[PDB]
Amino acid sequence: SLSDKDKAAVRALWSKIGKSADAIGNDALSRMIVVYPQTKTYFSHWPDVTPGSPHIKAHGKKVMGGIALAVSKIDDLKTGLMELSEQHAYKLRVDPANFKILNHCILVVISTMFPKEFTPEAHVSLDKFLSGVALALAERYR
Amino acid sequence: SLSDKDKAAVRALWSKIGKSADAIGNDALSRMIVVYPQTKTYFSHWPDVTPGSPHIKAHGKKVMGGIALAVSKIDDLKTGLMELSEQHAYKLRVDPANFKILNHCILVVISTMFPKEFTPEAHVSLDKFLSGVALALAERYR
Amino acid sequence: VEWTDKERSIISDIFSHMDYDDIGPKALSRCLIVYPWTQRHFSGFGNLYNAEAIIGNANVAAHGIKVLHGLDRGVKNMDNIAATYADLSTLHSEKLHVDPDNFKLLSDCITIVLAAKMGHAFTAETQGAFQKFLAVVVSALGKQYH
Amino acid sequence: VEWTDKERSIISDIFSHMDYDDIGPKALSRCLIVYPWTQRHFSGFGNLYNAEAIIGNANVAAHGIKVLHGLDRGVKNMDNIAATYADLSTLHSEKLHVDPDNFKLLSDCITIVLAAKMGHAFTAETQGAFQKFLAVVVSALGKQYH
Ligand code: HEM
Ligand code: HEM
Ligand code: HEM
Ligand code: HEM
Ligand SMILES: [C-]#N
Ligand SMILES: [C-]#N
Ligand SMILES: [C-]#N
Ligand SMILES: [C-]#N
Repeated sequence: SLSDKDKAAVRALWSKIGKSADAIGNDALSRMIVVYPQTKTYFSHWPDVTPGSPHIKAHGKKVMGGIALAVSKIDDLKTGLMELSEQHAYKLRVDPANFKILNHCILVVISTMFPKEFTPEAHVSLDKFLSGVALALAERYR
Repeated sequence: SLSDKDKAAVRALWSKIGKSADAIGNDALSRMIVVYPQTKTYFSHWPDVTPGSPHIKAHGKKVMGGIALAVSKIDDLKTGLMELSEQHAYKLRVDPANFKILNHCILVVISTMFPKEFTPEAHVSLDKFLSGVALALAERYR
Repeated sequence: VEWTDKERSIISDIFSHMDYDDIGPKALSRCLIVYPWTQRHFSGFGNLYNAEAIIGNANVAAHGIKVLHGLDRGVKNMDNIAATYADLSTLHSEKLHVDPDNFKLLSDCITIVLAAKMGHAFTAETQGAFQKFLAVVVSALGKQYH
Repeated sequence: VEWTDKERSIISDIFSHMDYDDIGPKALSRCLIVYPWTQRHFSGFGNLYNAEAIIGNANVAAHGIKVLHGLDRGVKNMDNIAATYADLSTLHSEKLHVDPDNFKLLSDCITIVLAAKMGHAFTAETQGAFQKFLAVVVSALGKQYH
């Protein structure tokens, strides 16, 4: 679970990097689909899923808006992300094994874009937080 | 997270099988050390870690007493298992990757001993519960 | 894996005594209940509305029996498992879009169903050999990097 | 893995440009902070009391440099990785009692530290090749069944 120290660390990091949320999301989804090609099928209804796609860019804004929502809802991620859980489990049928994949890709992108801010201490709390986000997104699955 | 349905299911299963907790624990630890030999090192201070050991049998009582504690504390596993978390993280330094291993071995043993009671619906809630136990045991690690 | 003769004997003994028509349906229905997102691959099988329906579903049963017979090719040549399952791996990934994680979840359900049938004969050494065998098949199906 | 020529070129390029003395210490100290149970293997290295101490610890630095040089043998013969690391795997397991999960945690820290150094040059295709290579080494070290 997240301690007060973890919550403060995540909020301070997000304060620093959130200006670039849309770019982070575009890059993280772009990487997930290339490096973990089992994920591409969930986006295949879009007219373009190739590198540089405007559908990936648009969706990246939404994904990191989901992460911003989670930062805002960090004191109770289950309640905060319940609607997104239902969407991924029931409407979209995304296999929940994939949440940790996108979380790793978000960590890689933040490291590429904010190497100064993304210290080991920022990383431990953000990884705990993304684990909590994955668990909350898993809420409606079983 | 555990729903009211999950909590009721776990309590009803435990009501049925808890009479055999000590035997379940002996068999589950015995299997973990043989099938996942990376775990044996944590018990190697005991004079006997071989199949049939009385130290394994004694420790099995304690492990499943920890599971009984978790059943009793199912509404708030983090608070209920906090002391055991600290013991595993700080005094014993057990790598937290191993909690899911022992959890699988507990499921295998309950299936061998209570095939009638351990239905698929009992298994989904018990697996959710053991995931929650592992997360609570992970509380003091980072 | 460099199989020991004992491992080969244990795997041969288990599969010789296994009733595929009993174990296969129970393993897959158990997977569809414990890890219900896997139901997505079987939307065309008829009733999957609740646990009772899934356990009774004959299309699920036929498929679970298929899975177990699918393990036979591995049992018959335990030193060529990755190559033997290359085509099945391509089918489940390129045509069926099965997540590679799902193979491990079903294998654990097969182990738990076999443990229920074998009872105390499902010894730790039996479990070790059977899980090692399934792990090698799961790695071939999931196209794991090694 | 059947490596493509492009994968071989990307791995060779990355390791040719890598400053092991910078990346090695950062990867291991990052692992000891993000996954701090791994500190148990380095109790004799001196100060590991807080993040500042771990990052500055010269024994941690030397060890992280060792890890990266330990990847060189894999880079030099990418088609023989499992055999090449068999002895290192035995050392970490039978003598050091390193949990096999820990290899994957450190590899993710190496990837994240390399991503910070390379920045936008750490393209998705670069990440894919580098992670595939580390996955093959991690499987050899952890003695995964395949
Ligand atoms: C950090 C984890 C994730 C977060 C925060 C997240 C967030 C979101 C958000 C905010 C939406 C938009 C919901 C709406 O339409 O109102 C969405 C849609 C979606 N997500 Fe995720 N998601 C995550 C993980 C994943 C993963 C791992 C996958 C698949 C591999 C996935 C697949 C999808 C798909 C297919 C859609 C619908 C796109 C469309 O509208 O066509 N998500 N997600
Ligand atoms: C379901 C997960 C687990 C539960 C409920 C659990 C429960 C317990 C309990 C109740 C104790 C006794 C604490 C005391 O001394 O008061 C204990 C001790 C211990 N546990 Fe666990 N444990 C679990 C997982 C593990 C795992 C996965 C390992 C190692 C692979 C482990 C290794 C140990 C060791 C080495 C001890 C100390 C034995 C001694 O006294 O010499 N535990 N555990
Ligand atoms: C031990 C793991 C498994 C083995 C050995 C296995 C084996 C098989 C075999 C032998 C077939 C028949 C091929 C054919 O019809 O030509 C098949 C088909 C199929 N399998 Fe699997 N399978 C495994 C796991 C899975 C999992 C985990 C899923 C779903 C999550 C799955 C979904 C399917 C589907 C949807 C079909 C198509 C058959 C139809 O719809 O008629 N399989 N599998
Ligand atoms: C990519 C993964 C890794 C590689 C390639 C690797 C490589 C190495 C090498 C080359 C050595 C030196 C062998 C010798 O001194 O003869 C070594 C030693 C050692 N490694 Fe690793 N290692 C890896 C991961 C780990 C992890 C994850 C841990 C701890 C959790 C670890 C703990 C140690 C320890 C404690 C030593 C002993 C050296 C000493 O105390 O002087 N290694 N490793
Ligand atoms: C969601 N992507
Ligand atoms: C604890 N065993
Ligand atoms: C495949 N069933
Ligand atoms: C190894 N360090």
